[PDB]
Amino acid sequence: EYFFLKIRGRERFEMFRELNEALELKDAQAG
Amino acid sequence: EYFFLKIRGRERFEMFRELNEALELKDAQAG
Amino acid sequence: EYFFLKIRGRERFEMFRELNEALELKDAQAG
Amino acid sequence: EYFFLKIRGRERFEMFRELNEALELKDAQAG
Repeated sequence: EYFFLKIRGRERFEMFRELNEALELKDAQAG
Repeated sequence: EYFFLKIRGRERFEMFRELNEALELKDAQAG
Repeated sequence: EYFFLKIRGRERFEMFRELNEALELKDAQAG
Repeated sequence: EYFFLKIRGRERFEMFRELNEALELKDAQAG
């Protein structure tokens, strides 16, 4: 549970940031 | 630069983990 | 302007399939 | 397997395009 991950790239973060927020919303909307 | 990103999930993390390692490889092939 | 992309792989396509469905549902929330 | 997906997003497509080319390059080195 919970796996910290650091990346030297703000660009990749923006991507993973959208995938993380988009993946969490699917669970709340889908259940 | 280094931006932390708490990823809770084996698949989700594996995604950003594979995307991070895959993105770094492109730099070697491209420049 | 549609850009057909022949995804080679069940996992690869499944990935973009989840990113496409999540990006489409997320866009509805914004505008 | 070869799947066919139609992406109506310039940015979204570029993502899967970079993810498919990056995931295909890493798979070639292993497989």
